[PDB]
Amino acid sequence: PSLLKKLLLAP
Amino acid sequence: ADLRALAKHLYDSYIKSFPLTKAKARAILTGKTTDKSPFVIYDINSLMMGEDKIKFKHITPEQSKEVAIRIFQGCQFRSVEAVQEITEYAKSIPGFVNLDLNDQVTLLKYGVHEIIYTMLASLMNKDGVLISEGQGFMTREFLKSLRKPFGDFMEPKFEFAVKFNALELDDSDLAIFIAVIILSGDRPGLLNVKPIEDIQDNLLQALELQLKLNHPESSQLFAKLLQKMTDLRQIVTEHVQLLQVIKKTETDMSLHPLLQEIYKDLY
Ligand SMILES: CN(CCOc1ccc(C[C@H](Nc2ccccc2C(=O)c2ccccc2)C(=O)O)cc1)c1ccccn1
Ligand SMILES: [Cl-]
Ligand SMILES: [Cl-]
Ligand SMILES: [Cl-]
Repeated sequence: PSLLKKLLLAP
Repeated sequence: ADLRALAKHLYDSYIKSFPLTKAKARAILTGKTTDKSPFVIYDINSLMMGEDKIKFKHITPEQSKEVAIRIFQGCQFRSVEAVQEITEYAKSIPGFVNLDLNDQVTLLKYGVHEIIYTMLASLMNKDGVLISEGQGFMTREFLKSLRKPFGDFMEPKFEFAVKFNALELDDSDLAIFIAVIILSGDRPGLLNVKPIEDIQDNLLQALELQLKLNHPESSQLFAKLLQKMTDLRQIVTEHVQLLQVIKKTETDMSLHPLLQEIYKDLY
């Protein structure tokens, strides 16, 4: 799981 | 097309994304504020007294650690938050969220530290750095006194900041400049460079116009600033080499999982 993706897709 | 509107939108986003702006930092550093001054950390004793008031207290549990490790852990706390703020800012750059999600990640992976060091200069004078949103101030001499390689990390950033602060950019200049850094079409492993370059072209035009209007007596301020972008990359390279020394020599010094992801296979 990519944490940068999580930040990027967060609302 | 509307370069003045783009400039304004970026500045509004910057104000929302970054709690301690250059304007506020300079008001603190020159006493022209009605809040009480930062707590000054100049040694281990002032650090122990002040750390309870500083935001990185959130992550401090355990036996007492030596001063160099405490500084390392508190700076890591701040770096993770700075990455999260920059990512929020990046999502406001028009067109950014319409890029391939994997290129968005790559732009952030290679851009955040260049941005961190840029805005770190807004919090520095030649003798120290503001921490914890201006509630603390950590002296350059104290950071230099740390045992190797810890005492080596900050000096190149102070050196950079003294030259960079001499350009006298303000927050409306910086909001566009940092967007230009993020939209760099030459990062390793980008899947589709053309839409990134198209955005940067507009951003570079908006920056050139901003600089001409905000600093009419600095001719070639734009040219000067573009040459700094490249200096930022050398700062990262040297920083990575210092972190590698830590990784090979210190015990129990693993990085936050977000910082590990950025640094993994970086260049
Ligand atoms: C210096 N300062 C302001 C923020 O300065 C930054 C300076 C650098 C960074 C980037 C960040 N750096 C580190 C990441 C993890 C651990 C240590 C560091 C250091 O850089 C470090 C190492 C040894 C000694 C001193 C620092 C990165 O690479 O992700 C982010 C922020 C501090 C210091 C202590 C507590 C809070 N604020
Ligand atoms: Cl300075
Ligand atoms: Cl001017
Ligand atoms: Cl640690």
